[PDB]
Amino acid sequence: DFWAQGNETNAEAFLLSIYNSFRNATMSQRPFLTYSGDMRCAPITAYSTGDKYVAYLANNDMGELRNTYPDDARGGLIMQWDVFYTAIQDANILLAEIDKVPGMDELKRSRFKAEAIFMRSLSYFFIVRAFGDVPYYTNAPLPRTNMVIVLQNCLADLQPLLDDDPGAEVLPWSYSSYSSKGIRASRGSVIALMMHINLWLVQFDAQNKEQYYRNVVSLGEELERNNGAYSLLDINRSSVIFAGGSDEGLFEIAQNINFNEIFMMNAKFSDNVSYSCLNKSMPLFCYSGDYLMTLFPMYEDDARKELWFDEKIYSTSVSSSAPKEIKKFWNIDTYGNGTITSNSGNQIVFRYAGALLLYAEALAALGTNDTKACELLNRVRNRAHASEINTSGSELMDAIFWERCRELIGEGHYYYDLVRTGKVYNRNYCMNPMTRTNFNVGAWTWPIHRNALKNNTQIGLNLFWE
Ligand SMILES: [Cl-]
Repeated sequence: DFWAQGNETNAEAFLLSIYNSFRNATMSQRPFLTYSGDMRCAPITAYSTGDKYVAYLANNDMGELRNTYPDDARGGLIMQWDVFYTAIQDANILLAEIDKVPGMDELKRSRFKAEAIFMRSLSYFFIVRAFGDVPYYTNAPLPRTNMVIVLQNCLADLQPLLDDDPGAEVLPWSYSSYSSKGIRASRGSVIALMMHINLWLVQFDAQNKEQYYRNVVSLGEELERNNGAYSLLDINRSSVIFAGGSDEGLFEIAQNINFNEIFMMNAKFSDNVSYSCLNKSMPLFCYSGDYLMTLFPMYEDDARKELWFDEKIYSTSVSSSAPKEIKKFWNIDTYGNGTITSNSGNQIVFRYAGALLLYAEALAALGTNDTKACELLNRVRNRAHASEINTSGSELMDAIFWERCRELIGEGHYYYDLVRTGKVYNRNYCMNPMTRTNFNVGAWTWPIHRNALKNNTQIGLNLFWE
């Protein structure tokens, strides 16, 4: 009925409910993205020890996180994949039913299908990164499917979106409407996701890593056919990047304060690392000054130092009396009854600087063109007014890893980059590492909440936490 007697407008509303569910899973009903991607194994300390989840995340004490916060948005909810599966199941429905909509525009029909496939793939990717093996279905009780299979099947679903649409008509490179720009899947969204999926396959299906890296290079070459749709904004216009809808964004989760589409405060990295614009005496947490002295060396130029951090960047104080904040994302606004957020912007899931660094990373790992890898890296270095890098081999691979840590701080990549590179168990790259043995038995995953077992009797838990 909804479909067979529907129309483009109702099909689009249904598609937008898929985006809504993904937003709920990541930002609006759970602080999933920032807990799982920024905070976990990060060298961070709470200003108030009563905020126990900060240390638990820092220390990978995920079992104590689940005992202290069993059901709520500081732990247990994040351990539930239910909201991502709402997105997945609605994508499955749209794909099964949309051909029934009488006489709608066929370009729009093809676009909505492409967007639904993208969002399904993005949801599966996000839950694989958090949970490991996950139940896999595309039919509108199943066991957990091998994460390598899930990732490979996602890649297979996404590839045709590029190959069948050589003109970027069904998914354009970018949208000119503010109602779509950054927040509806584009060709660039698809490319970035595929690069991430390949790089996860490098870690977890390593026997085929040469092919996955080659895939990322291929994807980079395609990204660079965007003909000026994407660009790196000036570093002094950083707030324009993080507001959302900029020419640097590749995929973003929409926030719209005026329309009551508001992320949880605790879900927004910015709101956890700011105080002066929020009428608070200190933020939720801060980064080690030693870490930031490593990350942003004091004797080398880098405009991110001045523009993204306050003057206490290197402070080793974790004192209430001497707080420090990160100002990278500031786009301050108020809503409801006087509630202030430091970041009214979209959450930037993938952006062009990140994708250029992934392209560089893959090239450097293949060892086939270190000069081009440097060129890519240096586009990001030059935008930050940091020194150009001219190196090769292991030094180049390290440079690109550390550059992603500098460039993407607070955007939900830190922990996940550590996992997919194996650096999460290496003290040379992570201040709060886990052990390699613990990694090998699944200590990089989140616990799976018992609610997942009610919903599906064929599900085994993540046993490191059991
Ligand atoms: Cl990225």
